[PDB]
Amino acid sequence: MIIPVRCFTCGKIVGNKWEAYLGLLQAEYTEGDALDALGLKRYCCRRMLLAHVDLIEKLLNYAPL
Amino acid sequence: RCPDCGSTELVEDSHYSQSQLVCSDCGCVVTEGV
Amino acid sequence: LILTRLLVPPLCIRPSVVSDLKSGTNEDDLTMKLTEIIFLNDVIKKHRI
Amino acid sequence: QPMIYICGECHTENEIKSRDPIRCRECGYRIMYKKRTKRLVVFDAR
Amino acid sequence: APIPTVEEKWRLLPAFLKVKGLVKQHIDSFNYFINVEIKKIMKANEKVTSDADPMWYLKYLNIYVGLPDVEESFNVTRPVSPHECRLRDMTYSAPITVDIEYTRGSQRIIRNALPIGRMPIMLRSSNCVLTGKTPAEFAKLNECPLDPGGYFIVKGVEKVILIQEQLSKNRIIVEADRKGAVGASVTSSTHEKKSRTNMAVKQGRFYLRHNTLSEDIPIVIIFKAMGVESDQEIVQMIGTEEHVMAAFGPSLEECQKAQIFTQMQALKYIGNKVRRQRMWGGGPKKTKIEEARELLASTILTHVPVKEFNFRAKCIYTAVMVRRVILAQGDNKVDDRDYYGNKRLELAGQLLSLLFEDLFKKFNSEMKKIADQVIPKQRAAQFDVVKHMRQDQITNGMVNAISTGNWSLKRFKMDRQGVTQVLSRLSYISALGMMTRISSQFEKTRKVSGPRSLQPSQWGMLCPSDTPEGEACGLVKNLALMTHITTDMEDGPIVKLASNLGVEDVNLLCGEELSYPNVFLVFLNGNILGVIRDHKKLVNTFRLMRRAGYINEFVSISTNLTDRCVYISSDGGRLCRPYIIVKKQKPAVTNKHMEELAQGYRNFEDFLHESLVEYLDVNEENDCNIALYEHTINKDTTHLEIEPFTLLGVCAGLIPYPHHNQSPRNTYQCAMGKQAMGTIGYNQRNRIDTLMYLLAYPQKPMVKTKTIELIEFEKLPAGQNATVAVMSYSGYDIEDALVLNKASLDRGFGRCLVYKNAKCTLKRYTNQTFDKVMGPMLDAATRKPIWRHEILDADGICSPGEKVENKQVLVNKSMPTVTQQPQYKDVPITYKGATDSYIEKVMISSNAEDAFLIKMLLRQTRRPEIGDKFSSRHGQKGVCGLIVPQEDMPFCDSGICPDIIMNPHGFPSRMTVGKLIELLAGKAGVLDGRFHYGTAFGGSKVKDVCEDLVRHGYNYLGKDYVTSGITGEPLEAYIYFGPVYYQKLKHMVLDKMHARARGPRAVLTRQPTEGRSRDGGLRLGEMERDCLIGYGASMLLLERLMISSDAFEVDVCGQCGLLGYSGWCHYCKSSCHVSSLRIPYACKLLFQELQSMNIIPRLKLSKYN
RNA sequence: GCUCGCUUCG
Ligand SMILES: Nc1ncnc2c1ncn2[C@@H]1O[C@H](COP(=O)(O)OP(=O)(O)OP(=O)(O)O)C[C@H]1O
Ligand SMILES: [Zn+2]
Ligand SMILES: [Zn+2]
Ligand SMILES: [Zn+2]
Repeated sequence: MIIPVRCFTCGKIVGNKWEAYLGLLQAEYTEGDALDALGLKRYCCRRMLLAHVDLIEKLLNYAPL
Repeated sequence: RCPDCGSTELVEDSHYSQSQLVCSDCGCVVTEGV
Repeated sequence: LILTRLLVPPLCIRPSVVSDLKSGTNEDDLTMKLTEIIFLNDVIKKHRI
Repeated sequence: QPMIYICGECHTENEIKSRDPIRCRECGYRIMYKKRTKRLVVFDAR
Repeated sequence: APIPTVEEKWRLLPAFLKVKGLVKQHIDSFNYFINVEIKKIMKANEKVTSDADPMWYLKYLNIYVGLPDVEESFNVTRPVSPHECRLRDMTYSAPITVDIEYTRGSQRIIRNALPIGRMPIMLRSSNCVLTGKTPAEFAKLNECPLDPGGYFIVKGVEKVILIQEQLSKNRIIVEADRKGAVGASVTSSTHEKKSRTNMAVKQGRFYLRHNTLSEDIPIVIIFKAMGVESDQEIVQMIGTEEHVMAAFGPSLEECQKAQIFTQMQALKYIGNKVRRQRMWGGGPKKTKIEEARELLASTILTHVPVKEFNFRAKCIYTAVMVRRVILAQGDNKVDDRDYYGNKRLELAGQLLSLLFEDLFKKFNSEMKKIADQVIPKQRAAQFDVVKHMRQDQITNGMVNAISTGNWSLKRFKMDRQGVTQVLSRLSYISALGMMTRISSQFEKTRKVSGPRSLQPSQWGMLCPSDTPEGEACGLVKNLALMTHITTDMEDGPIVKLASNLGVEDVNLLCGEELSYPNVFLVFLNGNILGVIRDHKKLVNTFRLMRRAGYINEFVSISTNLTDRCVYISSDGGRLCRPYIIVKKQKPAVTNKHMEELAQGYRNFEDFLHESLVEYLDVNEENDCNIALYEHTINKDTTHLEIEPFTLLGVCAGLIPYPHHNQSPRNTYQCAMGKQAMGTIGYNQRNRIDTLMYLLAYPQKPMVKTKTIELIEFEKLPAGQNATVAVMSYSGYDIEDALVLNKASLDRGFGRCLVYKNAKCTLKRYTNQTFDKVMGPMLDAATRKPIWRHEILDADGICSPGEKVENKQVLVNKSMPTVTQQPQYKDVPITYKGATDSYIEKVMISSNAEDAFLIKMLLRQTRRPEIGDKFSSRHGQKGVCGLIVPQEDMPFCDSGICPDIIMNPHGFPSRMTVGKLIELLAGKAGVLDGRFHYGTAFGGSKVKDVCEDLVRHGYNYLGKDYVTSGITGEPLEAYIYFGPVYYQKLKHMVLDKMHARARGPRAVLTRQPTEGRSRDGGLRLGEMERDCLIGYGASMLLLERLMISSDAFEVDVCGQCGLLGYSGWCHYCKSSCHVSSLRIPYACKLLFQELQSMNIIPRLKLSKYN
């Protein structure tokens, strides 16, 4: 649904690096170089950000509003 | 009324899927089982 | 060996459910069979008369 | 006592009393949700 | 010099999915039913009239189904969305109307729009509101754009009509009997009657058996009755082989024993063996020979048509059948039932067509009866059907047939059950796989073990691995990823082309030509089309004409050299698969065609029209040569496989690297993925179902198959990727168990949400009284609502946002007891639950019957604990054995601690190398920021992921140096770390935990109830009693089965041996011999039932000493 | 509450 704040394995703060990651996707950066520039050395945070699906906007499209 | 203390505080309170009309003062089980 | 009287069992063997949600009750098959047997006896008596 | 509800498409606060046909003004939708309560609720972060 | 290979060939698969594929089957079938078949059914019964008062008629002109609407408004329709039908617990149907003309008083009166019923509209169909809509318009209608659709919505529930599988009709089947006799059977089925006639060799001679004959009669007598009287012609028709004559000799001798030599004598003999259908109404007037001739012409072999009492075709058919029986009586070439080339698949379209035909015939019969009863005696007021056309008949019939699922067609004498099933909303994969299910005609009740096998005929058509593990193993199957079901054709141009291709008429020549080695019989849907020579030219010309487009691409042609029969199949329900045509060791599809397809110059229909890809049937592919790959193409190759991974189904597609695993592992993985927990759709929040499981933070898999991209599973994942380390830790993962990390679960890993529905109805009865909800019963002592009515709002309905505890009321419902002042008794909706629940939403709706429907959506947020079942996308189902802290978990040099620790011992016995390959590919992908593919019979190789690992500085085998977290010392062996896509299952320990106190008992037998929702206790079965007997524990068995279950104290009279009451015997009218006795209550019930059966048990009591 | 059907679970 939404990006988790904490990483499951280590616990590094990763929720604040989601939208900026999207910006790196709006830019010309690929996945690997963007994850490297974000400061994710260990592969657990890379899996957390890469394998995450942004379903919050799809649900808000069905929100009452 | 309760058969022991004579009170009229008979409440239907089910205890873990057991329908039970019991006195609320002394806990005397008036009726149980459905 | 030849039966002339039928022993209708107690209500403990024939449980009846009072379904207050509708205008009907739930009865077992034995009650309906006994009802049909009584109806047949009455019809036989009516035809004999 | 004013009982308030929310429509399914207009999402407007509608006040209807007991034994009323469930409807909503300026539309015809017939799905009427109840508003969230005002009582305090305590949650555990666990 | 390797053969060139088209790399983009797989691009043919998505284009095929654009017009056909997974869900398009039922949609197209329902569209064909509601657009073409219904008009044909109406035309077949366009005119209905009564015998009394002639010149009166009711003529149907044209029937329409229209758009779905709701009858809520007073005599006014209104467009309604499927989600609204789900919420209001109503049906999603459209009004079936028809324009008619009739005669009231001999004056023609016409109606242009008169509704007659309501047809439930399949979702995403032609008339469904969801078709032709954009995802934004889907959001406006509160419907998920990724929803497969194709299911009906009745009374708020989603029903799916499974694809039925049955044997093909009008086909000769040679099979052995119980005694080993190799006989034949033919189930000739026309649009009116289905008759299975058999032929046996029980005594060296052939007898023909039918349900309309009292005793089976020799086949030679039937031959003589059907026009051919010379025995030489019969023998020529049977065959000219010496062994054929030697086998048929006894039949000729038995025929010559009797005096049957002419057609009249044989017809009289047959009529003597005919029994009346229980005194058929009407004067017979010497119909014996006539009845025999009618049974021979119409009842026997219905599919073989006689022009005008000319049994030449029927004679040739039965002669070919006798020849097949004779040939099978030698070499045991017995045909098998499990061969799917003789199987037919009925979709929802054909079933709905039959049901609508039956309902329309019943409606017409009812109208004719009403006319006959009303018109001749009522009054000068002329009777009109409009005042009697009940519109609820067809509607109620359709609703009941779709909802209950049992179909009873008396016109066809078909009594089926389990046709419709509740759509499983466990996950998107669950519904997507259930939509493409196929049930067997065997209708499992016994251990057949003959259709349950995996036949090689299921290649490319049905998924081999996807099957429900349990009693339904092998009889419930799933369609493949790339498959299609054919429809019915006109069969006209087929006959024309066959006649123009040199097929000689069977009536022009005798049966002797049937015995020639070079003469091949050509059939058509079980009917003898004729004979031919040099069948290779015929088959090649027919295939070339089908490729050209003059013949429908779904018409199949096959050749059987053993029986020398050319079968031409054009009926619907046959399975076909697209294949690339190969001509002279080179496929017709080139790289340029794939480039044009990718750029959009052409589509799959262009490949079909340009003789590049063609559909092959099972019978047709039996004779064709298919190559799996380009390098496998040899000189004798006719077709090329599009993609091998299309062999697997939808559920099997989720398996990463399935060819590296064992088949039971794949089956268990499919079964668990059908139960995988995850998101359902984009409208899962507004959706209110009786049970829903959602994942807090779902993540798409790192190793995704191309099937996942095709089915868009990555948009709706049903699992999470966790850093799993394969090692043994603390001995809490002995057998299939796994160890979870406490810090991981604390940070949201595996967090799940369970949504339950609580529905209540306030209906108006016959009397002018209604169910009303009382306010919260405030306590006068504290001026606040009581603990039970604490969560209720001012209107007596629980408000969302608060927490509900056990035995708390959600709706303070009170209902009247009359149906003078009304007397209301309280029947509140209490919440039965071990844990607390939170109310998310409360929906209040009003039906046309003024009944208020209230639905509360309770939410529970659950954390993984001991007892929760977890899957690993490889059939390695496990239970959380221990939750260790983060510091107790081992750590690598980088400081990563594993979330899930799984036992390595599960690998050798199961050989799940695919799991290791998936782990390695996922590690490489999360290292280089890529998504590796675990496509079946392909995907990323081990060398590539090894190079990716060595490039990033990690080990090329996944094993990394790990230091033990407990002792702080390094481990002697390296640990296999990597991200694995683990999925949580709906099986929770909280829902499965059960404990039973004394509790309630059943009224009939005073024993605890059965189910947990009924708060029942466990059952000590027969085998438990056997074990207790073997142990010798008499007192424990007595306490369990008598004291603790159904103990009772009865009164038995020692004089007559009967049962008394309250220390008194009514039989003897005394109480001196009455004594108390302990007994199981079931034993007393048995004694009373036996006394009711005149089997009086007389108990002779005695002292215990 | 009785019945039946489907579905899963080991
Ligand atoms: N119909 C049944 N009757 C009795 N026990 C059953 C039944 N179905 C499942 N079980 C229980 O489940 C166990 C069956 O597991 P088993 O067949 O030994 O492994 P498996 O299911 O083949 O797993 P693999 O496929 O080998 O990984 C044994 C039995 O106690
Ligand atoms: Zn991390
Ligand atoms: Zn509104
Ligand atoms: Zn007695």
